Amino acid sequence: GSWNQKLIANQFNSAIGKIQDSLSSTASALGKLQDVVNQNAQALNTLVKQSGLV
Repeated sequence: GSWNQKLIANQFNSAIGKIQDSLSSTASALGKLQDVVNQNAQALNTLVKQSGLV
């Protein structure tokens, strides 16, 4: 078998690992962002409860 081909199969794992790591960081970042929306939405709701139609 070609030496390059042999390297490529091993290589495929490296790319996948880097991709997952890259994606992995972003997911956490997105999760943090979701919390930030919750606080803003929650604050308005809390205000509405104190004084609002419903």
